[PDB]
Amino acid sequence: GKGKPRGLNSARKLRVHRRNNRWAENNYKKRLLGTAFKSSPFGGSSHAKGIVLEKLGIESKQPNSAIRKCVRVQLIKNGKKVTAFVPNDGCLNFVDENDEVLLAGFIPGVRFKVVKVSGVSLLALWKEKKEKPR
Amino acid sequence: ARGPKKHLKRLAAPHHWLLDKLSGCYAPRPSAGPHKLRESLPLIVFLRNRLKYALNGREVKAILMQRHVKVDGKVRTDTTYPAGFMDVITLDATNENFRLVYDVKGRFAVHRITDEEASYKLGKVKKVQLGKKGVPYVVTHDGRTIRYPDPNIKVNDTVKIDLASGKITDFIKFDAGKLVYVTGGRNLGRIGTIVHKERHDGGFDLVHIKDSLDNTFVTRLNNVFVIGEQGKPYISLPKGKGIKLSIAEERDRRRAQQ
Amino acid sequence: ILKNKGLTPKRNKDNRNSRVKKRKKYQKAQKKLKSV
Amino acid sequence: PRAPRTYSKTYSTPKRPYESSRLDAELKLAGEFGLKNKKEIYRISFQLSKIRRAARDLLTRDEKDPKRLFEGNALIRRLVRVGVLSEDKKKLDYVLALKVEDFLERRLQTQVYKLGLAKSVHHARVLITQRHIAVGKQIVNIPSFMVRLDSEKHIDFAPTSPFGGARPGRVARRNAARKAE
Amino acid sequence: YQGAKLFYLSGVINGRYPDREILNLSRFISVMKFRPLKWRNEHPYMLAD
Amino acid sequence: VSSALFFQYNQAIKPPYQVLIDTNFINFSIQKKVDIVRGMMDCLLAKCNPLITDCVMAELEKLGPKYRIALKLARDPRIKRLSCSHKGTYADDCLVHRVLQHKCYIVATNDAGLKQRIRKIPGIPLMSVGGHAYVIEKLPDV
Amino acid sequence: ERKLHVPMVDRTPEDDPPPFIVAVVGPPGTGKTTLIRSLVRRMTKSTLN
RNA sequence: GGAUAGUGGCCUACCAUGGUUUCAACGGGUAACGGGGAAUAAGGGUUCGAUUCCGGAGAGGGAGCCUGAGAAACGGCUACCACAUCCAAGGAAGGCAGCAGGCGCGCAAAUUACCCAAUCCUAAUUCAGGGAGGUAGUGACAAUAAAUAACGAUACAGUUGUAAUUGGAAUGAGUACAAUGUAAAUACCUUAACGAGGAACAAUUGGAGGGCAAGUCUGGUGCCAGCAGCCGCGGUCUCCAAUAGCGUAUAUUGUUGCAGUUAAAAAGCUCGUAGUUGAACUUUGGGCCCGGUU
RNA sequence: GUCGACGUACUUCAUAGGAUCA
Ligand SMILES: [Mg+2]
Ligand SMILES: [Mg+2]
Ligand SMILES: [Mg+2]
Ligand SMILES: [Mg+2]
Ligand SMILES: [Mg+2]
Ligand SMILES: [Mg+2]
Ligand SMILES: [Mg+2]
Ligand SMILES: [Mg+2]
Ligand SMILES: [Mg+2]
Ligand SMILES: [Mg+2]
Ligand SMILES: [Mg+2]
Ligand SMILES: [Mg+2]
Ligand SMILES: [Mg+2]
Ligand SMILES: [Mg+2]
Ligand SMILES: [Mg+2]
Ligand SMILES: [Mg+2]
Ligand SMILES: [Mg+2]
Ligand SMILES: [Mg+2]
Ligand SMILES: [Zn+2]
Repeated sequence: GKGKPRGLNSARKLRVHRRNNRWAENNYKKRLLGTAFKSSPFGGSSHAKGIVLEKLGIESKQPNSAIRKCVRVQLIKNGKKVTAFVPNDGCLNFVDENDEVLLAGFIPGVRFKVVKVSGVSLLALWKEKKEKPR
Repeated sequence: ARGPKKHLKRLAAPHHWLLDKLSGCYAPRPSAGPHKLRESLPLIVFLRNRLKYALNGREVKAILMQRHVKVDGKVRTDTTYPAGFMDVITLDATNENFRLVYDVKGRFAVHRITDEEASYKLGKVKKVQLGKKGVPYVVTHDGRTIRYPDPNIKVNDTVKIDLASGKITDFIKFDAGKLVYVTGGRNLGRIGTIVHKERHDGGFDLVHIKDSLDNTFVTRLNNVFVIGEQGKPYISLPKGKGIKLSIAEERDRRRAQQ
Repeated sequence: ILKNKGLTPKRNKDNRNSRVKKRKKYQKAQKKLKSV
Repeated sequence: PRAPRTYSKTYSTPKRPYESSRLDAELKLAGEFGLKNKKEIYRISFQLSKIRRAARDLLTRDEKDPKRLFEGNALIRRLVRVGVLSEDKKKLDYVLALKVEDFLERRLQTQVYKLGLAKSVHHARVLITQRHIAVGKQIVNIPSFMVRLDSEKHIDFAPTSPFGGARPGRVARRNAARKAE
Repeated sequence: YQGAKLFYLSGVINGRYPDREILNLSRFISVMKFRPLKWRNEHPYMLAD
Repeated sequence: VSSALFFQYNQAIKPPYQVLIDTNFINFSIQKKVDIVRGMMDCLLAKCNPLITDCVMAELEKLGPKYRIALKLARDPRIKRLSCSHKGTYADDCLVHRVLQHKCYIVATNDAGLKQRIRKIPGIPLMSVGGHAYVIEKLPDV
Repeated sequence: ERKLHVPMVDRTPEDDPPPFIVAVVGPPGTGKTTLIRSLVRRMTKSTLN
């Protein structure tokens, strides 16, 4: 005996035992209860819109440093302040205060990067293929 | 739905019609008639997709309105008239007569017949009952009501109906050793001899049928149609004589004839 | 203005057709094998 | 609406695209047979995998099993017809022993090279895509065309081709006209 | 922007474009809505009539 | 360098394949209920001609009654026998000496050390058993 | 998520807003004058010569 | 008994006290239309299925009906609830979850196109009608095949590599007589005549690694090291992967077969209902006959 | 109120061992 019923007519005890024990899994619990998106950085979304409050590392002396590429952004969905990466200081010129920035998951502690500014791809602006509409 | 349906999607149409699945979206819905919907071949499919006389539905309508097509000796003009099993289709201009018989594969086969054999048909007696004024009558599988039958005629027997008068010429009793034709199920189109009838009161009767190759199969009684005595069919049978052939033997025969 | 290719890195002509690039790579591989 | 039209993928990414040995083998195959990209090799690998899986499944069945006999005979017939499988090797065991290179061999590009019409496999591909090669009485412009045993003997320059007896191409008559002027 | 509406005019008859697409253009303008812009919402301006 | 090797690609090992069986391979086949012949035909989709050398056989006979099952499976007539011309009865050294000598064999083993030392040698497909069935490592034709 | 934007103030009056300025811009001879004539006829049923 | 097309607590009147349930009733949740099917997996299993077919329900939300064989119909009617159009203010007319096309934001995506020529459907009916349906147009949905060069000579550099070197042969992207195609067109397949050397008829998406200065910043066991370097006195580069496709972000329990002394988990002990499970025994053996396979 | 408990989500600390050589 393994501590589990084995009789040919004991199907029900096995099913009811399984259904009760399946809730132990954190993955299972999150999936059915729809709580798997609390841990998501954006609260379930793949991208986040934000307002550029300030360019923190604008005054850093060393060019192209990690600090120079960080911007403090307000998430419009909830108003929480977060920090985002820009691909390079050259791209930082495009970003200025009080524009919409679309953020995506990525100086430890910075977990976001800017992918679109003012509704235009930041990569496109860097490649000189578009103009930022103001 | 709020009433009878009037459309038939191509995918939902009977398989044995062999309709192209990409030619269109709809298929001919057989109108109400002697035969059931799923067990009938509308004249449009017969004239266009089998004989290839007409290229499209409009030409089929042109043919029918000319009154060249006769079903069972009567002119029909409905494109979707449900012709079916044991119905005689006469095209006088072509001097052609056809009897609709399932081939071994289970599909209606273009079988050409002589005029004399076209003069009659066979019908399975579905019902024997007294009508009004005490007049006995028989209802066959094609919905023909024939009054004053021979008293010995009982249900499941076969009656040879002359198309000109619509009267019974002769009849065959359903008995062991009789030649029968399968008209439903996976054994559709096969021919054999009765061996034994299992009876189950309040249930579906079963009939054991032995083929000429001595292979045996069991079929529900509703799908059996007596067509004559062994070796003496009352109608001309299509090619293959209702013998089911294995895939390997079919390959061998095909390679040989080619 | 028309193509709007912007700034892109300089790319060798062989990239334009993969077949030619693979041909050249295979020939170079045979030459290197002759040394091995 | 109209009934669906079936579609399918003719290739699948390998389990391990990043194996160095696999990269080297792909390089060798592409160079030897002048293949444009890795998609062709993946396609042929997918087909060969399908045939070999079917051969395994048929072998699993008992011998004389009617499905085994019929399907094995059909598969061996097809493989022999397409030329991959030789006449003397008509057994499912030898079907299971096939390799990708055999399928690449039957490609019309390789056959056109071998018969002597082209000086390179790449020249054969260019000739094919330029409508110079005809199988039988028919022009074929597809390098991946798989040549059957019967059709291998009928590969030739197309009648309409300048190399097949037609008039000179645009360049030739253009230069001739300029010289005449 | 991607998907921007672009209207097509074929020819000129009697110094007028075809009626049908002018209907399309007229309806499109009618239901149009305009964004709030920083400059135009912070200064007063007037086009001389 | 062996002429059967194109860079890291062995252009000699073609179906039907020749496969050397290591001692530990048999148990992990037994623990997983994987038939030796069908297991290989399944992983590689080819006919495989199993080969067992004397040294591995000598190891198996030494094991004792506990491993009688592996022994009789080892003596299956479908398993061909390889003669050994070297004194040492160690199996790992014998196998690698064979693959070094001629580049046609698949090595069937699960020993990490032997697997690593095979991995260093080029053009030697390495096969193992894990999970539910066999796995082939360095074989492009798959 | 795409519904979110930077908050802004629109100063357009609640009642009796001004007519919207439509600028017809294009290279010379492209048909600016005729387009204006075609539109004004539709909206007002009168043609401005 | 009434009603129903008809059986029936379907409803009425009188009667009895019954009906379901730990073998889970009743109640609650359901980002629940059901199925054929789709994905994955070695097998067991796990998930998806509004969506080409079948069946059910609905036409903004409830309620109720005429007609007719067939409707509780909504591109039929009537009220109420909510919206909302015209108005001379007395009144009138509404239902796109049909095809196009709009709004729902201040951030966005198929044409208010052509035809009944094929499919079949409706009618008094061969003919009329059919946004059902077909045809074409339009974001690389998902899929197939497949161009962007091939063969030579010369030159330069350490028998290999490099050409804004050089020769005459081939060809379709595109343009276009014509014809085919189609209801009429477009397109495809054909094809006169044009259409290639930077073949400028100018293939892309990612990653990796350099080197340079009278240049700039920072730190120090001198001349150095780190960061990095579109900026200097004047003056207006290499390689790797995929390939007509490529990148980024989020998401993505053990029946077979788990464990419970020492690092998840054995209840303080016993009794005990449901549930699961539960010792052995009843015609075995023997002697002949027939026809089948390998 | 930089309050308590719980739930949820994350961060963090505990990795070296044998042999040879100098
Ligand atoms: Mg025990
Ligand atoms: Mg009954
Ligand atoms: Mg030509
Ligand atoms: Mg003007
Ligand atoms: Mg719902
Ligand atoms: Mg569902
Ligand atoms: Mg569904
Ligand atoms: Mg309804
Ligand atoms: Mg609505
Ligand atoms: Mg209603
Ligand atoms: Mg309706
Ligand atoms: Mg409507
Ligand atoms: Mg609509
Ligand atoms: Mg549509
Ligand atoms: Mg009349
Ligand atoms: Mg085109
Ligand atoms: Mg009990
Ligand atoms: Mg017992
Ligand atoms: Zn040995």
